[PDB]
Amino acid sequence: CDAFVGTWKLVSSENFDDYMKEVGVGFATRKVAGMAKPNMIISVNGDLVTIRSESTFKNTEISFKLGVEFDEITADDRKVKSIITLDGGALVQVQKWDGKSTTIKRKRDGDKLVVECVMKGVTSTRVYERA
Amino acid sequence: QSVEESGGRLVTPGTPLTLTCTVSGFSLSTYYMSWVRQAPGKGLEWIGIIYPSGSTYCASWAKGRFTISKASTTVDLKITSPTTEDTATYFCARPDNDGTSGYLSGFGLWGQGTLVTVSSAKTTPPSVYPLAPGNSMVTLGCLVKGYFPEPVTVTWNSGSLSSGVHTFPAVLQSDLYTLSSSVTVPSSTWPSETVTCNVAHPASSTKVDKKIVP
Amino acid sequence: DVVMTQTPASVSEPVGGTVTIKCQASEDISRYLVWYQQKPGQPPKRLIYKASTLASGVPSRFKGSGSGTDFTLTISDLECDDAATYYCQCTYGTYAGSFFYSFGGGTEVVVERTDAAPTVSIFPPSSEQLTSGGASVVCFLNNFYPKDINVKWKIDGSERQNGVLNSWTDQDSKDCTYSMSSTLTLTKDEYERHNSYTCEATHKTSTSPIVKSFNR
Repeated sequence: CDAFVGTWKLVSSENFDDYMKEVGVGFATRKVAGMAKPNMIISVNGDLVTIRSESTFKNTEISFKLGVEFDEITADDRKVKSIITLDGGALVQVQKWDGKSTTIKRKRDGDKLVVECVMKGVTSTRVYERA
Repeated sequence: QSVEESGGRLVTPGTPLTLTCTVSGFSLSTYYMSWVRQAPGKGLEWIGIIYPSGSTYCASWAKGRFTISKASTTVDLKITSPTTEDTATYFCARPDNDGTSGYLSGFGLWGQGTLVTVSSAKTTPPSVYPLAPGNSMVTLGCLVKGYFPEPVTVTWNSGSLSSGVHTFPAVLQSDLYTLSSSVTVPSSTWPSETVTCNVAHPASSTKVDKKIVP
Repeated sequence: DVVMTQTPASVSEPVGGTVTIKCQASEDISRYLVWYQQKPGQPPKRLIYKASTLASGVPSRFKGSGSGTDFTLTISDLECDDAATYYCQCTYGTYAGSFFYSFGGGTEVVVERTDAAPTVSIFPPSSEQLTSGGASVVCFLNNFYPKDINVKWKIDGSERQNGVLNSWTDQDSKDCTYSMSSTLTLTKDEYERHNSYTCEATHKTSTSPIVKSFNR
């Protein structure tokens, strides 16, 4: 959990509009969020992991224990239940809400941090370099 | 703690040219470097950056026309096929981060620039005339007439009389430059002391010294 | 391939007052944006980086704001020294196989100050130039504000608009004045025909123009 720690800066995207229409965000509100470029700050206060994202249109932050479900409000403002576990090198997050599901894998790949999001075959890939 | 450009000169359109940044006080295996250019009376244009690993990005328009290599303690910008559009002052600069060794906080260190002139006009050395008075203060002058290319340094007493100086921007007519410098001193300071304007024009290895005399 | 767009291109403000320049990125670039000040002939100095953080030894009169696409530099207590041209730069690096380091088109700041008359000084053609069949008559109009000044030559009572090539300094960062050289280029030939040469400075300060002259 050392090689995730740090501030991260978005350098490529792929299908983030598609993924978002799948999670069900509105046309207008989907475009404006798609403009902005979130970063990703990841800290480790003792054993409580904090992941912040400092995008333009909305800032967000979550704090959790690895493998303990918790509640969050995601940037698109869904109220979800989610759990995050260090799964075979990656930091995998499941989010369950209104009978639906999605997975956010965060693996290191080279000096980068790759993020696969999937909701029913529809999958999006953002990439980050250490800022 | 320092960078310095060199190698700028007059070329004819077409012939390649290599500028050179030379560094001191830090290592190129730690720091990024970048070249930025600025044509006269115009904006700063970013050319390209070179990483500590040796990787390189160039602006969109620069691709094809520039190239950036590095050595031990130099960074070289090769201009591949100059056009008259490429006439400018080429700064060399150092990007850093929040403290140091990155790029996101931009440039913290620049050189003073090296002027590149692209043209098929001849090199002409300047003629330099005194401007003397032949009351509280007293103004004196140097007419630096008909040279090419820019630049041309003008000092007074080797730079030991630096205050009260105005050196006016050069102006182009035909393919020739012309500039004046004034320097205002106390009535008591001249003719009492001897004052002299010193003009350098590296392009033709000229150095001249008019003394100003009543 | 991102592009930065400064406004306004130029702006004037009196000493002690306040300016506001603005940058617009074409894409979102987060808070990765630096402001430089450039005085003429010097390379630029970094003022503010990360959109709002103050670089070392820079007075807080400089306030950098903005995020995402639209930023603003703001200079308060405008000192004479603040006369320069301010550039904004995107410093987000890599994005999508490109690199984003582009500069703004630049914004010049003029620091207004109470008017000042010019110290006019007229100089004949030196000997050396006369030996080359050249005759340049020089006229220094030193240390005035505002910029616009009107210089007129007179050969023997008669106006002259022919070979007059003026040059103006950038605004001084000691005292916010400008200076101007006016030069009248003649051949030795035409020079020897006349006697009364004169240099006229028409400026807001005095109702009547300043005049310096000499007789060949």
